[PDB]
Amino acid sequence: KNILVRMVSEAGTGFCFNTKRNRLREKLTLLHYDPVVKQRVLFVEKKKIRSL
Amino acid sequence: QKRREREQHIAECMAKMPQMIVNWQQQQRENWEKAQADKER
Amino acid sequence: TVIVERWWKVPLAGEGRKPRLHRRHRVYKLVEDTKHRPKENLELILTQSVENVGVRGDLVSVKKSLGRNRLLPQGLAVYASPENKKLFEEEKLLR
Amino acid sequence: FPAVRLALQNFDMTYSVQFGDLWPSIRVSLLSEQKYGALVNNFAAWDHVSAKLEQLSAKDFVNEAISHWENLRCFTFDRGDISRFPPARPGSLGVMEYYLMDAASLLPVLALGLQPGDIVLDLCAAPGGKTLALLQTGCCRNLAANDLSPSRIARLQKILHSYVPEEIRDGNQVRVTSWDGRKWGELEGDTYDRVLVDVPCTTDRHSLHEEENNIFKRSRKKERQILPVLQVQLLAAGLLATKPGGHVVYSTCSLSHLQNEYVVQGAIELLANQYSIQVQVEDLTHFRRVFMDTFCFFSSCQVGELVIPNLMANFGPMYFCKMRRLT
Amino acid sequence: LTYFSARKGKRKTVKAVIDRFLRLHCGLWVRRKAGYKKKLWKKTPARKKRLREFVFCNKTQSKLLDKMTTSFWKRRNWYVDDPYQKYHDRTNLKV
Amino acid sequence: QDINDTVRLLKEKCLFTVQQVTKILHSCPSVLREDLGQLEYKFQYAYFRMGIKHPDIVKSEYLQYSLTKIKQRHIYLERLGRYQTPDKKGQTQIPNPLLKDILRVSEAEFLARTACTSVEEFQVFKKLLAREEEESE
RNA sequence: CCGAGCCUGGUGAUAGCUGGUUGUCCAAGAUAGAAUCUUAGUUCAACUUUAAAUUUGCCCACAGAACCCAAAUCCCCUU
RNA sequence: GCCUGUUUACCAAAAACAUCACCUCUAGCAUCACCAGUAUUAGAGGCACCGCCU
RNA sequence: UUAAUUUAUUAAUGCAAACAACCUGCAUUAAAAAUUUCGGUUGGGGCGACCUCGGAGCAGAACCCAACCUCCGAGCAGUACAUGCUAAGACUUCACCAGUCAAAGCGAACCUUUGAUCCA
Ligand SMILES: [Mg+2]
Ligand SMILES: [Mg+2]
Ligand SMILES: [Mg+2]
Ligand SMILES: [Mg+2]
Ligand SMILES: [Mg+2]
Ligand SMILES: [Mg+2]
Ligand SMILES: [Mg+2]
Ligand SMILES: [Mg+2]
Ligand SMILES: [Mg+2]
Ligand SMILES: [Mg+2]
Ligand SMILES: [Mg+2]
Ligand SMILES: [Mg+2]
Repeated sequence: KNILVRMVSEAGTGFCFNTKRNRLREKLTLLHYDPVVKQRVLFVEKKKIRSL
Repeated sequence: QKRREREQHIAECMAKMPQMIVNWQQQQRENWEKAQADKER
Repeated sequence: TVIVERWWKVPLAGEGRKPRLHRRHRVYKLVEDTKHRPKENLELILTQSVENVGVRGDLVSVKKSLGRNRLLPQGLAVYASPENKKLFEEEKLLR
Repeated sequence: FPAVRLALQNFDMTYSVQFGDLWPSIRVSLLSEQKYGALVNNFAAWDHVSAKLEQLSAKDFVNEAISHWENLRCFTFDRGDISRFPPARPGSLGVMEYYLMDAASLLPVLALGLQPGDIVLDLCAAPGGKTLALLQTGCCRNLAANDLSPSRIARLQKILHSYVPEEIRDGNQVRVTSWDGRKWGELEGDTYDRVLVDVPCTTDRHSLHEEENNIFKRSRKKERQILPVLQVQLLAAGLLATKPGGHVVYSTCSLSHLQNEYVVQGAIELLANQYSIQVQVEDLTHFRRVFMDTFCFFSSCQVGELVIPNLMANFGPMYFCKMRRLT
Repeated sequence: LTYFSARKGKRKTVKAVIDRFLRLHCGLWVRRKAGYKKKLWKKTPARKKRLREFVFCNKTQSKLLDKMTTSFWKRRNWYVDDPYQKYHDRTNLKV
Repeated sequence: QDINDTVRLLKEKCLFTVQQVTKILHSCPSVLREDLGQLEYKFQYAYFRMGIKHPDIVKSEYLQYSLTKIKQRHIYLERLGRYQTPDKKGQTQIPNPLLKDILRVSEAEFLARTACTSVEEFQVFKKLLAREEEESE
């Protein structure tokens, strides 16, 4: 199944956004727009929010 | 103090950011190249 | 002692008025039972030599059970009141 | 009355008579856990995954079978061993390294005799398993798979996205339709060279496992009763679609002699009278001896091969019959 | 609601209304959209934008809320930096 | 307290007569060592799932045997179909094998006469049942 | 007058149920969707009544409204 | 249905309830019942006198 | 009663409290109880099935509708991680709740199946 995860910005900001990834799939690292920084920055998966 | 701590941490991370992005993209591309190499066998 | 607390807050009564209690104000939760508190010690001044405690005129922290059951009832010790402390201080300085 | 208990009652009243003294062993094997084989994805790092499984101590029973029988690689543990396979994970190439599937749901594929450059049909087989096994056979073979159920077709699409790469999946090499197998005989005829007809069955093990949509529930009595007619019609349609001299494999996940031998015999009769087409049942006794090490087979079955579940190898049930259309 | 309280004889306010709706003095009621904080990960950006909005109530909804609140909640409030100060009055309205 | 609660579990929550309790204690005092809860589970396994009654549970020292062994043999028999839980009427289609034939005998005769199966199959079933119990708990 | 006595009180219990609801005269006044532990009820809508503000409202001739492959309906210049 | 008895005062007197007989379970004991008793006792439940064949 | 909620009370234990008895408090397990409920559709009952949403029949030509009913599938999957932010004007499952579309603008790049409030 899929799990909702909290991608947390690697830019030092507290900005986090939620994505969906397969449980069997590896932890996610993804480029995403940082509104506070106003630039695309890397985000890393921190913790599993739920299992959907 | 909290505001300046946030500002300096953001500045440091921004300084590291382009290198990190380039390294991550290079890692993705090299993983793809390894996949094609495995396809070649 | 059982110490209880209202679940439901009582509305303020005022200055000279008395609070008006309703059915919901009789619902209590036990916040503590004092009997389950850790035991403390009683301060006493000895009057006669007693084994493993002291000799005479020395302030001693004894278990409340011993102080109230053996020392005080038998006269072997007296309460560490300011008056008793002063009297035994005068005894010490007169010896 | 749970449908699981109803299925147990029916199996006790029928398969006991069918199997005599082997019924207790079959019953305990069914009621115990199922042994899963690991079919490596030919579209991934097959050598690396095979080495990993061999480290996990599984052996490719398929590998040391074709030598005597005469690309598929399914690793299964030795007899008696109950070790589980690690859950499948995406590979380096971006596809799932292996599929954890019933090893018995692979003998129909290996018995169909997939020759290079042969057109392949999956008449109704759309739960995965056999379909993915057929796909992971060669890069020069065209296959079309059909099933009435849109949900099962979507399940096929999901597993194909997981295992088959986009390059192979998008091309005409794979053709996924959702029409009716019964009307397939009129949609096409004498078109396919190798056909696999995995009719809906009582799926005895899953019937005893899962209460949901159990075929033995009181609601689905009509479906369970019309199952023989549907199976005969589907097998006849497959024999019609296959070319003269072509090969079909009738497959079932049931122990029922009714659904195993009477189905093929009635299909032969109906398609030789209503259509005057002759079909010959090919022997698979060599197949039985080849795979005796990995599976336990019921010998009293006159036509076809029945892999029965055993505690040593809890791989059944699986009945498969190879049929060559002589006309 | 309570039309005549047992202690004062006054009409009472349904506090569920106060916890949920803002009354603009002209007679408009503002509210949030239901589900605006629920399962945002499965909602489209347009739907989320619609849900994040402050929304006016019907005439009949407004009448119901007016009945369910007392006149205290319908007074002029001159808050210091009220974000709704401009919205408290209607302009260029014909009938 | 341990002895008293064992006896009280045997009498109240298990409905054993005083004489039956004395007989159990006399035959196998390991019951006292065995913890509560586990003992109740063993007794209810004998009573409900196995369909055994107090006189038989006392006669054949069922409480002496280990719960793991009891389940290993009983579930094997049941899945083989040679053992059937008695119905609401307390009847079965086929008479069940006796508790002496199930638990008292060794594995050899147990698999040769009662189960009529193979030792290898029994070992595989035992490992499978161990996995099932571990996963359940 | 006991599947749970009798009396008093809480008590003017509660009743989406039944029954009843008293001068004269005039006027406007009709079947209708949704939700509901809901279909013996209710709330919203529709209709209805009163008062008020304002300007268009109804009818409709053309023109116009889909491919797959009938009767009519919608819409609105005039009138 | 063993029997004599009992029961729905006011539509049922019975095959129902009780009953001797038997069985099962519980209890090792004092100053308010049981009981001023003590296992041949006491309390509870079942069954149906009895007698035979297994 | 193997419906839900309790264990105030007794009875056992356990831990504290008072120095074994007795007693207080807090727990756990029981006994005895106590309080409360009985969704909807289908001549009734048994066994059912269904209850929300979406697609098709089922409505020939705006909409709405043949409820009851027939078949199918969804409680998602894949993709992207601007698949962002804002904002005129509109639609709407005949109420509301909810649900849709969207110009212009800003910013990055250069989409195809459900559930409110409270409470955490
Ligand atoms: Mg005052
Ligand atoms: Mg009277
Ligand atoms: Mg009244
Ligand atoms: Mg009139
Ligand atoms: Mg409700
Ligand atoms: Mg009603
Ligand atoms: Mg008589
Ligand atoms: Mg008489
Ligand atoms: Mg009478
Ligand atoms: Mg009479
Ligand atoms: Mg429809
Ligand atoms: Mg609308």
